[PDB]
Amino acid sequence: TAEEVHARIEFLWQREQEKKK
Amino acid sequence: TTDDVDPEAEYAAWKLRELRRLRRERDAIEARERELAELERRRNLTEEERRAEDEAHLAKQK
Amino acid sequence: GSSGPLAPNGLNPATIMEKAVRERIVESYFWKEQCFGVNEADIVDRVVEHVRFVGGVTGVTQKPSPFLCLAFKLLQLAPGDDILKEYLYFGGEKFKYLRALAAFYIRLTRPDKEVYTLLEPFLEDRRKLRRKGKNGTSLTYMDEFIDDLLTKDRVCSTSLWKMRRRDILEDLDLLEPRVSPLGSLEDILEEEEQAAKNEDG
Repeated sequence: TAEEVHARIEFLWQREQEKKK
Repeated sequence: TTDDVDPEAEYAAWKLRELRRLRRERDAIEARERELAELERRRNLTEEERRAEDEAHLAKQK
Repeated sequence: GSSGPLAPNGLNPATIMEKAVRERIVESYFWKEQCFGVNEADIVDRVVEHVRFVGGVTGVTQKPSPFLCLAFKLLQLAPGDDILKEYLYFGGEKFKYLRALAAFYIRLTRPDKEVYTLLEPFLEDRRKLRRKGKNGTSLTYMDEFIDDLLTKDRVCSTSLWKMRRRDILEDLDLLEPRVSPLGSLEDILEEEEQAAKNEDG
């Protein structure tokens, strides 16, 4: 449930970090 | 839409907002408190005086 | 006429939404493409991709904002409390509009005490949001949005169910009076005056 959301949100955050690069 | 730009000014503005909130809320608390208080003393003093107050406000309008 | 599983608030998901606005949501193309078969994580994705602002309705077209559409999908889904709490916490530390969504949702589906208790500490949050009203896009803030949720009958083009007033809960002593990050008014006044005169000389 919420844990899946955790993994998704982490993926999103790392993606944003990649964007800022 | 940048959240962390100019920390000091944003904190100040927020402080103004929160102050507005607590001020209106405290105004509320003190207001209903003083109304319920006035009305309570009004019950407590005596029945005759309660009658004098009601008769007074009815006389004022009516 | 039958009722689907009821929200902790005690109201079925359909009734709290007005017919016009919800049908307006269903009719929208954006809703038809983005709101079909959406898992919680997927709604998180749709959020972080497509929501740049908050509103119930926008323009003469009366097109529903993505915020309200995803709010409606979340409403239909009726997710459990723990995962939405974790949702607003984590997503919130990462992004604001997610917090706005979860907050609106909780205001919809949850009882008074719960809503108060969980929303009130977020009055500390000052993060800036852009809100599209009926006319123009006025700038607003997270704390202002929360305060609006608590003190306003209608928010985001959705009527808000009459909430038991907080001071009533105070007199019944179910809950302790709200405490700001700052202290009481008088002590703030005195310490600010003292700090001002001290810094000044």
